[PDB]
Amino acid sequence: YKVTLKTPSGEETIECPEDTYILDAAEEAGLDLPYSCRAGACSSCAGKVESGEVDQSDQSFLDDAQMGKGFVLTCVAYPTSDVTILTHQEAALY
Amino acid sequence: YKVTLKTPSGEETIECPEDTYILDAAEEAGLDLPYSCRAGACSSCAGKVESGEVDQSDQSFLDDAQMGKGFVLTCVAYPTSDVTILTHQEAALY
Ligand code: FES
Ligand code: FES
Repeated sequence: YKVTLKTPSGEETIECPEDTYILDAAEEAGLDLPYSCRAGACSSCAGKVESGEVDQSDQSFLDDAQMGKGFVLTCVAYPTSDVTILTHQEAALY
Repeated sequence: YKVTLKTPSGEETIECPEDTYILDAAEEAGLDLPYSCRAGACSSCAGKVESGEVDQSDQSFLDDAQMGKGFVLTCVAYPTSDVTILTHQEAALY
């Protein structure tokens, strides 16, 4: 799928298979998106989904309210469609 | 030295030896601060020094203007005094 990342330094477009995490695809495309635990247990890789859908079932930090609002932990999220994500949204959680 | 980190989720205080990078000390203290390259070549770990001094000689992403304004790449920065850093300042560079 095509993933459109709206990052502080600009928009980036990458290709990410349905069985690859968004963060992993971004790294393979030469981007340096933020992370820490890479295990769905913090909010360092948090973004916000603006279009499309993700599957982030292994995450455990976000509550249902936050996911409901579009928050995504990019280290454990697969795209299930083309997706637009606003990156660097950890602060928006607090 | 004592490092005061002003993070989205609150203030944290950690101890960081003069020969340990701020990010490494933070991780040892159980914090999950953002990073990517861990090599001073991106801005994912960027913060802003509000008090004290750091040595970040191995960094290579920030220009002298940015460092002049207090920006720090925490993955390759040593404290040379007690330091207060505002974390998650990558967006402030762009
Ligand atoms: S890096 Fe910790 S949840 Fe993604
Ligand atoms: S993580 Fe890339 S400069 Fe620190």
